[PDB]
Amino acid sequence: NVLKGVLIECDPAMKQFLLYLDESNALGKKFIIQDIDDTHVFVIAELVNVLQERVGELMDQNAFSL
Amino acid sequence: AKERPIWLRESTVQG
Amino acid sequence: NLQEFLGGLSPGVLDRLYGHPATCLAVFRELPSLAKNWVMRMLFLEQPLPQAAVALWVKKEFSKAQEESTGLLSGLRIWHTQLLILNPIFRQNLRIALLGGVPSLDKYAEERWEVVLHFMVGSPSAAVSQDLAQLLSQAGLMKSTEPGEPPCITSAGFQFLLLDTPAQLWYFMLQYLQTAQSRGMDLVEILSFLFQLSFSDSLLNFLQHLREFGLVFQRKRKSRRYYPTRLAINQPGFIVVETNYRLYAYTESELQIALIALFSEMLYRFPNMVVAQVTRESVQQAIASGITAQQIIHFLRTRAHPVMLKQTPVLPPTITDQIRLWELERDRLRFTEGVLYNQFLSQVDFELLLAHARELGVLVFENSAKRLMVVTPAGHSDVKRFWKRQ
Amino acid sequence: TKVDEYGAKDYRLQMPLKDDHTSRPLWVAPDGHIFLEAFSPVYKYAQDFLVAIAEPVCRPTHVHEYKLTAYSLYAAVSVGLQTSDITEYLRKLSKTGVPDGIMQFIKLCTVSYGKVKLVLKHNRYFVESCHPDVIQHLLQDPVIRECRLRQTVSFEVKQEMIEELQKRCIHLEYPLLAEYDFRNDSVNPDINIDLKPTAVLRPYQEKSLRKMFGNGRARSGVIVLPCGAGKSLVGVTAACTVRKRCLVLGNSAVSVEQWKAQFKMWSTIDDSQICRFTSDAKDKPIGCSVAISTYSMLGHTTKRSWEAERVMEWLKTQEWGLMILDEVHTIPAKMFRRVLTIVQAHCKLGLTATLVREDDKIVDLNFLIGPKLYEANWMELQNNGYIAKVQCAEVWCPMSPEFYREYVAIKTKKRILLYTMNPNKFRACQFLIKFHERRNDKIIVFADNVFALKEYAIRLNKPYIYGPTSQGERMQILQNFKHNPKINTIFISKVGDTSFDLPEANVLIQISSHGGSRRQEAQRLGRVLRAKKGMVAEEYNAFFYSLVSQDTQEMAYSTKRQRFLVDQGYSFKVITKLAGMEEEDLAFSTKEEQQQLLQKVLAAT
DNA sequence: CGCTGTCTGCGAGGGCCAGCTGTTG
DNA sequence: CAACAGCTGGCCCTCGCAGACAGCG
Ligand SMILES: Nc1ncnc2c1ncn2[C@@H]1O[C@H](COP(=O)(O)OP(=O)(O)O)[C@@H](O)[C@H]1O
Ligand code: BEF
Ligand SMILES: [Mg+2]
Repeated sequence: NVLKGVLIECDPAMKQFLLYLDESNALGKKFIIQDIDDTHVFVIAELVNVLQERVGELMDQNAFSL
Repeated sequence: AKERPIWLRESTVQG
Repeated sequence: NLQEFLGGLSPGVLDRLYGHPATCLAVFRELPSLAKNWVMRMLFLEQPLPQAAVALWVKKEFSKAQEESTGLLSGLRIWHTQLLILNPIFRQNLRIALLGGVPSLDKYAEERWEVVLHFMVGSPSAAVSQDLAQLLSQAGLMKSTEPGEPPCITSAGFQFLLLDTPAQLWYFMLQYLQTAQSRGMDLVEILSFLFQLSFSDSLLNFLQHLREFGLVFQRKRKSRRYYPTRLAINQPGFIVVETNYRLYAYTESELQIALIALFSEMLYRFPNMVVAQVTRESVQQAIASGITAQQIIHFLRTRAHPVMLKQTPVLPPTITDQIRLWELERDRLRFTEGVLYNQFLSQVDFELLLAHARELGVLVFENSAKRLMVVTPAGHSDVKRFWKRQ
Repeated sequence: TKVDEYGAKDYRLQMPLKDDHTSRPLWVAPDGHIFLEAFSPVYKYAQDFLVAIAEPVCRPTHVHEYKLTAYSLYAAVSVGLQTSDITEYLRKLSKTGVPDGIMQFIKLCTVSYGKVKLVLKHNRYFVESCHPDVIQHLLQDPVIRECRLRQTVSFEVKQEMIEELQKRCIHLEYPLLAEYDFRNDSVNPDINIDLKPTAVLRPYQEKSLRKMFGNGRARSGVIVLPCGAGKSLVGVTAACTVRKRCLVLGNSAVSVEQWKAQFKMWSTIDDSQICRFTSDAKDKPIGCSVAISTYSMLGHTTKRSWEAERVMEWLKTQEWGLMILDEVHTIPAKMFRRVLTIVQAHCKLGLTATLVREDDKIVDLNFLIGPKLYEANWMELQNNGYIAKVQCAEVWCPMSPEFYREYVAIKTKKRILLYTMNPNKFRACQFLIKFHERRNDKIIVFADNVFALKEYAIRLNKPYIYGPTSQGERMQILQNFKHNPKINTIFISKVGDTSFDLPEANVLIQISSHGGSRRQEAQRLGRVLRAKKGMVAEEYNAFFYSLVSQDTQEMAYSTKRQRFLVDQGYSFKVITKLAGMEEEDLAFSTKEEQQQLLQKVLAAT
């Protein structure tokens, strides 16, 4: 099949967070259409911007404000 | 004479 | 660089530029070390010489210098193979050059350039000029979108701010020269003047622009004679960087404080000191605004207080390292648009399609184990057409 | 209070600029914050004056910062300074001048010292003062009258309400000067404690005592010195000066033993006089001139055993001229503060290294013991060679994908075990121990989670210490670690983060921690901060590693707990990856091992 | 059959983080 | 209505104390 979207490349640990979001449907939909590799993932282009801030929140949680 | 390891001696950041 | 700019020019404009002798001297000066000798050799010669002879005049050692200089001059089109005689105009014009044919200024240049930077940032007290505003906006480092409202700073505008004054000015002139042709100003006239400065209606407008940036100063109600400043031909630091993400800026100028406030939080203000903290919220904002981490380290590096200079590295490594990590943290997810192909029933043909995708240069990532690959949508039609052809 | 456009406190309309500002290295904002320059020619003189009046907030290697607080000033007058002397010198040092608000503020908190004094005599506490007017003003206060026992004028006050009296006295701007006149106190017999000539106190040690004994009388307060600076010697020297019965309150059974050894090493007091009062044993505390115990033993609230009760009865019915309180920062705890009232002491000397707490009760030490007499600068001592140079680091260990899958989803407080038991983190600890042992370095490993401590201890087959381990057994491990070459690495838990003297411990590693406890971090780094034999000032003799799990809550705590150390100039270099790990035969190299570990962690709950 | 050392529960406490009210613009 | 204090519950670990059980005479 032919699927058009956006490829996301990140560290392996970050990938599990993305899959967890897809399974938990925290975004309201299964943005992941097909996992590519432990290092790369394919997701729907429409929800990339909203997913972008979601990771930023994760970085925000694991970072201290001075 | 027991020099420091590489990671402590020089930056390990990719940049 | 200046030599870079000349190379990116047509032969027609170059020969026109090789006008009065001062230009030929100016272009001659930038010949690195070797070609300067070669220019003198084939200067009194009216008969072309073989290309082999030029090659064998440089010892095998340091041979790479022989080729690079030759390529540079071929780009400058100083000589032609003629089958290597110099340009008859350049030879003649150069021969004319070769026996043929203050403290107030620097302060003025620094201040007038500063007010332009003041205007760049949201400084209410800055020089206002409609021509200057559209110049920066059309220079690719600012955008208004509403003439009534003051313009903002583009992503490249913030980076331009951090660049050192020499490179900050040179980049501006380089953009100015390129847009001079588009607006209808002859590039040769302005470009020739810059060289002559290093030692008509078009110039009058150009001279006014140079006066505005503070490079030149008439001082006599815009007389024919002008007095170029130090910056026109072509400083101690004040920031103390601490291991706890604290910058103490020994600044009296509002511009530098505006610069440092770009990527740090201002805590206290003192006449010869300002306390700023490089919080990840600020730096992430600075990176988001468009700045690049290397510029932030460089901008703090160049304006380093003398006390930190003795220390090596002058910037404590953790601060430099930490800034980079703050930059790299934002781009953990590398978004890349593409089209995925799966259900590769034809396992043998999958490699053939893989090879075809590689040949076209469209493939970005591939997974042989899972028999899948991603191609950018630009090349999606090409691969789709290939699959349809079968 | 004017705020600039860049959220900056504009202080240009408040103060002017001095013409000769280049020589003057001091700034003084109306907020009280004082930014001193460390590269100025006159730094040495300014620092001693400034540290006394203002407690340092951050002291990087270039530009220090201090803050002015009523408690910070109250320490200045006690040592001997006066409002005229402080402000005049402050104005002399100021390169911008002292704003009117701060100038009056300094004056306000200097007309309160000496008005009221607290004197203990014959097992009775009295409120002494030479001015009847101030005493009368105190009597008007309700709680002050409530705690009353039920020319110079003194009214007796019940022991059980000393704390409330002291707290209100500060709130009434009349601090009680709990100053002990030991040299003019013949009622209490003089002990045979004497400083042997072999013991020479270092300049900071002597300077701290100079503030304590500025006058003939002995001052009671909190003396702060970096871990490993030698606070034991200063505490012993204080007893030698007092020459009275001394009570030393350690933190645990390990603390008292080291206190006992230090007294013998640094004093001529005979072994018979030295005694311990701990659950392990007691060296006849009934007969002893110097008593060593722990807050837990004295502060125990439940009914005491007969063996301990007999000693407790003697302790309450005694008069102590000097009560050394090791690890003062634990005093403001709800119950440990009671130990001050339970025991009767004239002068209370407090020794500690990390005068910080995650609550706001650290300020209570001002009246519970006294003003902060001294606070040495860590970098100053580090360059002088008195404390080993440490290259702190933070090894970033990426979280295992199988673990992170569970960590992100799980939120019922089970995360701590999950990212404490990170296989990637384990490998870094395993590799680091192997490499450093090959370099003849004495490794120490800490872990708040005993589960993690046990998991790592057996897997690496290294000794581990924590709660259940008997005092003798844990004492044995330290002696083996101190001397036995075979025992090159030890594992410790929250028990041994404080008071553990391991001079040869060059390397330290931390795989877990209790939240953002700056006190825990600075204390934990202290173990390896002791001066080394063949130490060189600028050679980074010791090292500290705080293993953390990337993209995890431990990152937030790792930054939080580094706040104190960076305030003292320590830079925590980040180690994204460790070279040579791949070519090492480390544990958890297969997903099956990591898969097995994750299930066990989940089972623990 | 007694005495001392080891080990295992009761009860309490320290330190820190997170929470549902109480309060203020 | 939105936003920030604020003391306590909870959790982790630690400690002293008491009780029972095992080794020794
Ligand atoms: N003046 C001194 N001369 C020699 N050794 C000293 C001196 N002061 C301290 N030491 C040593 O430094 C260490 C101090 O340990 P300790 O007193 O427990 O420190 P702290 O209480 O500051 O943590 C010990 O090894 C001690 O012998
Ligand atoms: F500061 Be120490 F370790 F008692
Ligand atoms: Mg100690």
